[PDB]
Amino acid sequence: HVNFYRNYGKTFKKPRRPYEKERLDAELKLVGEYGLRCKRELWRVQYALSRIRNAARHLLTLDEKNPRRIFEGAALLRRMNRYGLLAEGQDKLDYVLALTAENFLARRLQTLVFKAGMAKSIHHARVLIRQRHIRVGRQIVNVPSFMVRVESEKHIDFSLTSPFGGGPAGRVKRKNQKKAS
Amino acid sequence: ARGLKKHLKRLNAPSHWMLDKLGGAFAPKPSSGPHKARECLPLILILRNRLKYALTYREVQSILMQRHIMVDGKVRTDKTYPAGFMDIISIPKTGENYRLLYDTKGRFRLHSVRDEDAKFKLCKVRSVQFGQKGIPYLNTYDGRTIRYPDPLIKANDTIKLDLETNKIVDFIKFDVGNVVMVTGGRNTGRVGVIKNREKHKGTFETIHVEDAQGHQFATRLGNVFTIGKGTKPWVSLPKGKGIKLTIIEEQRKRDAAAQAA
RNA sequence: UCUUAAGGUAGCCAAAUGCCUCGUCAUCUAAUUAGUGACGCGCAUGAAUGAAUUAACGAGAUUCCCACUGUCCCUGUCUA
RNA sequence: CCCGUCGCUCCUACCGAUUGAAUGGUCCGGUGAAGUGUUCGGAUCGCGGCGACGGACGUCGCGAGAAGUCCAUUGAACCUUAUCAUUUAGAGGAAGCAGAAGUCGUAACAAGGUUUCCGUAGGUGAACCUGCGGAAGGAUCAUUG
RNA sequence: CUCCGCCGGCACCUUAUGAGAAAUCAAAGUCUUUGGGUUCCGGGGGGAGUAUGGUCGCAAGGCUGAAACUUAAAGGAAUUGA
RNA sequence: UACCUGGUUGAUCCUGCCAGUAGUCAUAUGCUUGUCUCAAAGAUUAAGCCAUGCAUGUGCAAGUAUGAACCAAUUUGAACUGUGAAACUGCGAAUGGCUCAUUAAAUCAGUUAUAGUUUGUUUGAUGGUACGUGCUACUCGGAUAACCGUAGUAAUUCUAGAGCUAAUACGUGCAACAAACCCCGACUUCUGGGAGGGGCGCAUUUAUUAGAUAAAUCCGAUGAUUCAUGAUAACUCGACGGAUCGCACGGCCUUCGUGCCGGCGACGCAUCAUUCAAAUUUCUGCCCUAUCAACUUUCGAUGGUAGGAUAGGGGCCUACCAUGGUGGUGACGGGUGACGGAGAAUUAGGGUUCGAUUCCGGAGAGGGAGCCUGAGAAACGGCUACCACAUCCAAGGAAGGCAGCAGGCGCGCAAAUUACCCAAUCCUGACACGGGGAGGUAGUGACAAUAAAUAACAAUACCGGGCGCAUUAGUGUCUGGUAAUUGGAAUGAGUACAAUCUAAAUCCCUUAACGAGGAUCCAUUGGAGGGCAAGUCUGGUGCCAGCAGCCGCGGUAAUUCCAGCUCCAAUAGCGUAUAUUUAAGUUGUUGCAGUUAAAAAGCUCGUAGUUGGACCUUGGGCCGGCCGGCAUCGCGCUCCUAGCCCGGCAUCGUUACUUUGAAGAAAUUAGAGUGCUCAAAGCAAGCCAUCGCUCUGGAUACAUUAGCAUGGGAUAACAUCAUAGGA
Ligand SMILES: [Mg+2]
Ligand SMILES: [Mg+2]
Ligand SMILES: [Mg+2]
Ligand SMILES: [Mg+2]
Ligand SMILES: [Mg+2]
Ligand SMILES: [Mg+2]
Ligand SMILES: [Mg+2]
Ligand SMILES: [Mg+2]
Ligand SMILES: [Mg+2]
Ligand SMILES: [Mg+2]
Ligand SMILES: [Mg+2]
Ligand SMILES: [Mg+2]
Ligand SMILES: [Mg+2]
Ligand SMILES: [Mg+2]
Ligand SMILES: [Mg+2]
Ligand SMILES: [Mg+2]
Ligand SMILES: [Mg+2]
Ligand SMILES: [Mg+2]
Ligand SMILES: [Mg+2]
Ligand SMILES: [Mg+2]
Ligand SMILES: [Mg+2]
Ligand SMILES: [Mg+2]
Ligand SMILES: [Mg+2]
Ligand SMILES: [Mg+2]
Ligand SMILES: [Mg+2]
Ligand SMILES: [Mg+2]
Ligand SMILES: [Mg+2]
Ligand SMILES: [Mg+2]
Ligand SMILES: [Mg+2]
Ligand SMILES: [Mg+2]
Ligand SMILES: [Mg+2]
Ligand SMILES: [Mg+2]
Ligand SMILES: [Mg+2]
Ligand SMILES: [Mg+2]
Ligand SMILES: [Mg+2]
Ligand SMILES: [Mg+2]
Ligand SMILES: [Mg+2]
Ligand SMILES: [Mg+2]
Ligand SMILES: [Mg+2]
Ligand SMILES: [Mg+2]
Repeated sequence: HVNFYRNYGKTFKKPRRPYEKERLDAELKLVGEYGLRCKRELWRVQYALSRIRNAARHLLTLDEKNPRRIFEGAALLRRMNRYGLLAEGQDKLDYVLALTAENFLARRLQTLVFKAGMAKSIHHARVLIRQRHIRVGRQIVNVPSFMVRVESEKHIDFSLTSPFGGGPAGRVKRKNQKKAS
Repeated sequence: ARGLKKHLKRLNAPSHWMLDKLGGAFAPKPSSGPHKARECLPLILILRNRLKYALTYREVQSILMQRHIMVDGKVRTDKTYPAGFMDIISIPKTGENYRLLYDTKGRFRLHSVRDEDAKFKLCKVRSVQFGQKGIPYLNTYDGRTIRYPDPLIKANDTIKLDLETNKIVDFIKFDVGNVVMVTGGRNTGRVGVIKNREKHKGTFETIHVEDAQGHQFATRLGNVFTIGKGTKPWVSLPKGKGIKLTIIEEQRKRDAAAQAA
């Protein structure tokens, strides 16, 4: 029976010590300050960070001039630079270890909407994402964890169908208009 | 089990067939033929997966039963035919010739050739020995048997065969310093010049080859294949002139192709 | 508490020693006053009157199982 | 604070006559289906030689060929004994634990009122006592006073 | 017999700069800066050095030796009090 | 994320466990559930039992057609013209699929070997004499199914008989030289012969012979062979060496006669090679158990010889002989709720546990045993027999095998539709058309995994902290909220025209019109003493009911029970149970401990085992910018690699260790590229004027142990120049 063969895995991990004031309030800091749906999203971010830091740690373990070191060091660095998650003049493969979950949370599309305006709130940013109000190049995106690359960051803009930036007015508009008319 | 296995499952398929994983349960199961059937490509993989002239099993069946697809001088309507190394696949309606060679990363390309270097093929010999009534004959890794061999053509050597006279026209003596290209393992695809050959009693003979630009490697005898005498090949090499390039180098090629446009 | 010189110790048992007695329980059997194994306030067990076991042996006593059979159902016939 | 016997309730396991019992296997032997191979066998069925005979007959040409049968070989399957293993019954005997608001003591912890204890032997309702040797985990790191 | 020095003994007195839960130890040190070699041996307290099996013994017994079940402590060193 | 926290005490420092904490592609269950993507699902218990239906059949121009049909329809000569259903023949049914019962050096993995073997087929090459006294081929047989007809039986793809008719079924039987050579051999002349004529394909077996050397006219392979192969003498009651079938016609008369003829195929016989493979087979490697120390051997155990059998090696078996084989380096035996592996969970490292299951290998089809056909089977969707089970019987008989798909019973903590489909992936057949419960699609599916809704924004307000003076005020900025307050915006859940999807529907993706007032388009799970986050709230109960993983709470003021408010952690998920990983430096090789907490044997000897003192030149240099080559006080090389007399050449102690190389199945994992919208994923896809095509990718790593190969000789074992039997 094929389609048994389609792989799939887990994306987060529940924390080791469930009830800690320090971690609990730090995670509430982050979840409220980025307006997230729950702490699953945050835990995905530590999982991705854990993955990349394991890779970077293993790369730093080796020595330079080692072709394995150079190759996926450069691959990891160009991945980071495509996500703009490192700044210019900062490609050293240690500033990958330096970065923290705030960096990933800052690239999510909600945050980018908030920082480009067009939301008037970060929770308003999330909802605008999920009501098909925003495209990237031409395709309307509704996943608030979209992880925009800088080559797409410049022209993140409304859809051509959303009432705010595109075409016809919404259903509340048209009910009010038709009962006025 | 209790007989020959007549189904082949896609994951069990050779890794150089490139074929995907959710594409189905089964793979073409290349029929018994003239080439080693783990080192081969079915003509269904030649048609549907590489050239895309069809889109289904049945459309490839239409292709082959039209009698167009002609291999090695004679049409082969089998849809699991084990076409392999320097088999020439011709199509009269497209007037288009192909020859099957390894590319440097261990897989099979269909290199176009014109008619003059499609009138003939080139293959290595397995062994030359006598037969009934003392008539000598030689055996090739393409399976072909040739009687009355030239008294100098010996084992492991290479021979050209036209498709009309259907016999030998010339032969490369497998020896030190002639260009080869490995046909199996991790070094397969890479052409190069034999630079040394050491023999150990009772085991595989080791062939040390040097590529056209400095790199050196080793290989077992069953995998190497002389092409031409000296450095010059007697066959049209693919877009990579048999040099396997390190991953860093191939990253630089794509970076340079990006920054050139 | 009376009393003895001492109060039946180790054991052991309805044992060939237990009257009550066909003791009580379990096992054996369709059925057992029999057999074995336990229980012991034992009419009246017991320590070289030797006590308790004990492989081998027994023309020793007792119970059961298998084979075998006119011992029996049930007699018949043959021979000297 | 605390040790043990005894009395009671409950749990768990032990020994235990019962030629105990059940399930499953394994081995030897007895019997042996069936197939394969083999020996004889010859139901019928093929130029239907020849008599130069009137679709017939005997001499018939050899070859096929079934039932049956013989001897091997593989050998299920049943039967008896032996034996292994897993569970399970057992009058009675005797352990451990848990419980409670029990009886008898005072064994141990102070020099615990007989210092404690280890090995071995005997005894006693119970803890325990004593004999011989040892140790301090002693109540003495000490006789030049 | 007095003095001084070597080895090899049995020990002792002072001190941590060490070690240790401490008591204490110049060997129980050179241990999280963890590795000289080697044998035996422990894995909470009971049940228990018990049952069963084996084996040795004249016997007492010795060597080898579980489980079920039960339990939340048992235990070591030192402090204060009684 | 390389981690700890509560409990022995009046308190302290410990050894130490108990409990907590987290995961499980790990099952059950409880509560709950709106959307998308993905997709395990009668393995654990019963390799227990099965109603029903299906799952393997097959047709081209090319083996067989007025037996009976359909379409053409005849100048009434001949066709059966063309379509062919039934049937014969051939081939496949030995694959697929399902399960894990048996099985612990056995299967299996890595690595060999077959010079020790069979292999339908593919692909390629290949093939004289059939009798004629080797002096060029020499003759054509009935019967059989389907059909027609008569029947038994209650009966089944049970079954007898009559009449017909074929072959690529069956059975016969024409043969292409010089005969090259081999042996006989009349006479001639003497022969060393001429020889006149008489005996000789390919396969099978046996036997002889050849299959060639070394420096002063020899010619295949191997690392290794009496090998490949040749010649010979024969030998077989010889399998074989074509009585087959298609179209397209089309050069030219010898008797102008379908005439001399001729190509392209289909099938088929045999041989060799190839391939698909198989079957054996070498080395090393597997869990627990010593309350499993001896096991094997009369009857095969270990070996030898000769044979038999096999396709083939072989005690596989037989006859004879020898007395051997394994073991404290764990045999034999026993357990396994044990198929092996790729791998899964967890992981700082090391590890621990698991692996029925979709990939590979093995084994079974109720339990054993035995065989036909066939290239391939000890087949079970084949047969025969027994045993267990069971069905129909008209009571004689007959049919059996779901651990195939679905479904039913039982067993259980535990597991879905008696659906659709050949369109994809492939397989299969005589085959472009048939078939395919393989396989895909759909329904049930909180197994697991992914994205991710349940509101957002504004001023009003009793208000609530600075900031404009900050006094003395007062209202002010992000809005913080009790606001069912007020307000218009946004949308998908859902409904749904349509289209798209699809083999046909369905889902998804698009989207006409509909689709939010906060009561609803309502989020739950568990907890609120400590650990451990969150009540020194209120009412009830009163050592009861009950809670509580542990410590403990409850004996009338319960922070602990039963309730309400509030709150908390997680959130479409969470609790519970068991097993397992972590914690656990509480299994410790890294990495524990033994005076007193559990633990040094009473003491010594002692074999295996483990461990073993020091010592042997690369000592100093050049040379060119980590190393080549050099020289010094370098046992030689004839031969391949061998200088513009000369670097860097064979054989004449083992191993470990270590470097590099090869071969190493994919899937899994790591990891490169790639905007499935992200993500789990997947292996695609991206750019042309996104107008009759370009550029393509579909990397790379790991892979311990065993094996092969190259460089080193420090470290470590073995063997050993003192009899010189040395060079
Ligand atoms: Mg199979
Ligand atoms: Mg008495
Ligand atoms: Mg009595
Ligand atoms: Mg009697
Ligand atoms: Mg008695
Ligand atoms: Mg008396
Ligand atoms: Mg008396
Ligand atoms: Mg006396
Ligand atoms: Mg007396
Ligand atoms: Mg006292
Ligand atoms: Mg005392
Ligand atoms: Mg005392
Ligand atoms: Mg006394
Ligand atoms: Mg006295
Ligand atoms: Mg004391
Ligand atoms: Mg213990
Ligand atoms: Mg103490
Ligand atoms: Mg750890
Ligand atoms: Mg205590
Ligand atoms: Mg207390
Ligand atoms: Mg625990
Ligand atoms: Mg099982
Ligand atoms: Mg069954
Ligand atoms: Mg032999
Ligand atoms: Mg099993
Ligand atoms: Mg399998
Ligand atoms: Mg089978
Ligand atoms: Mg079978
Ligand atoms: Mg079946
Ligand atoms: Mg089924
Ligand atoms: Mg609640
Ligand atoms: Mg509660
Ligand atoms: Mg409450
Ligand atoms: Mg708290
Ligand atoms: Mg609880
Ligand atoms: Mg609580
Ligand atoms: Mg410890
Ligand atoms: Mg002790
Ligand atoms: Mg001692
Ligand atoms: Mg020794």
